[PDB]
Amino acid sequence: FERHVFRKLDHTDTGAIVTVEGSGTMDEDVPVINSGYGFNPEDDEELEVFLLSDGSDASGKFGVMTIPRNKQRKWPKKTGGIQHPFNADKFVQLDDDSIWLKDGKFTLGDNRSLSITVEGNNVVIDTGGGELDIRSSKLMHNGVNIGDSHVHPQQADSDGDTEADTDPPKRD
Amino acid sequence: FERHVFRKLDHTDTGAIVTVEGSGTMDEDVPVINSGYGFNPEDDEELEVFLLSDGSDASGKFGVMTIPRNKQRKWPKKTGGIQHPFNADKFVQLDDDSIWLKDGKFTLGDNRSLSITVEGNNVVIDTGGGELDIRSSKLMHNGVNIGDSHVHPQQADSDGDTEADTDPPKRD
Amino acid sequence: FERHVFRKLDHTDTGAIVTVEGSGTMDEDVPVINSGYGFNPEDDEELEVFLLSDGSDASGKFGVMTIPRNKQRKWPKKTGGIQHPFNADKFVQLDDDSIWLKDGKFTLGDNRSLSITVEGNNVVIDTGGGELDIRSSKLMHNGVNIGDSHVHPQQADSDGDTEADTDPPKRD
Repeated sequence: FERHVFRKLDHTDTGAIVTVEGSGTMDEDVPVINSGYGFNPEDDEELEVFLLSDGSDASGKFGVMTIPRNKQRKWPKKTGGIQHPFNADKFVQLDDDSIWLKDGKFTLGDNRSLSITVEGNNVVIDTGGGELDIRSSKLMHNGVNIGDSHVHPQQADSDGDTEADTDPPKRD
Repeated sequence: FERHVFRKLDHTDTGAIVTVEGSGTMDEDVPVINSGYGFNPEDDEELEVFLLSDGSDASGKFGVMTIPRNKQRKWPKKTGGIQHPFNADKFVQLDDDSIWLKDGKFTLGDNRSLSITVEGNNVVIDTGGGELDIRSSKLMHNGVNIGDSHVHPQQADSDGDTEADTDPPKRD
Repeated sequence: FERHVFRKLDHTDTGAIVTVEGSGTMDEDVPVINSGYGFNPEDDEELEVFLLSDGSDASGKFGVMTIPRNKQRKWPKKTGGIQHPFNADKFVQLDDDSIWLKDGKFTLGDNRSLSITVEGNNVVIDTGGGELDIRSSKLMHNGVNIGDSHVHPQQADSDGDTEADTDPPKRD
């Protein structure tokens, strides 16, 4: 077990190659362990990379990258999750109340087409890349039918001849 | 390498101070390797904490906190993801069918304003924060246009006179 | 410290037990430390599993599983997250631009009832016959009110001439 500090990370076919100081430990270190979480920090950024030696052989040293210590989120009690490796306020939380995500902009899909924003507590859903079709038995807004089964009542006309509720939305 | 049990965890500027028993290995075993996933367990939990010493130096020790042994989910074949640290029901799964999130409630945004729930197969989308605005070339419920371009057919009045299709929704 | 390949993973009450190919080092091995992220690979998969021993005692030794490196994602600079352990294009990214999820299908809830798709930007939201109820001070589409507070102007009767706007959508 030994301790060194990160400078440079490069990609290859079978993992990531890093140079982590501690003298010129190696220009191209043996690939790093992922275990599910990985990131690509910028060149020469504060963070530390522990190296584990295969047996006692100095020829093999797997790194264990860690989030920068200035940027570790102080999670609340009985909570956990993952976070942006360079900021403590863009994270994902799985709690006893609800699956909580925090960020100033949300996106989904292959090409980030489905974009959702919660700016100022409002809702701005943007999917301008195509059509929007919803399936649901009976739709509301504030508990009032606004979907495919609503009808608009009429009122008195110029001749005073009252009318009834109009027909539902047209079918193409 | 050595194994230990968890006693108490408190936050710190550049890590997480933890007591791990083992005859009191240290009142604050400051280092806690953070590779993306972390949590703040309650005092005196069943989970087991391993300690790793920098080289052979017994002064420096790094902890590797683990999910409690008695609360580990049994994932299905060809699946993986992160889970609620203290329960096997609230989790996230990335599979060959769909990005699956399981929980009894859903919240988003900076202050959980955008709240979504899925109870008893139903859908309850709450955005009490404020206004809701959607951008899309269409809005079709069950495949029927109810968006900004729908229009209502009209029927005969008390005078027997038939009108034409209604105008689109009023524009502010 | 040693390094080996994965052979077969079996579930058990105390955790997940995996047998590796260290000359049959153990058919019923010490479990895989579950630091949040875990997965259940198919039998005889190519991935590689390390193994550490509690102290120098060879009787007990924990292993740490790694994502197979032929399916390792090459994250962009200033980015990180978790991925599908068997594919590099099914992942979640927490960036400095937006919380990004990539997948051909999206599901939520206890039983995947709330299903969302973003195929070709053609947003398709399916609730499996559920009751979609939305709460918001004002619902809009393309910047036009189509919610619970929209009204429809109408046309001129035949011998009845003009008339006022319609009533709001019918209540239940």
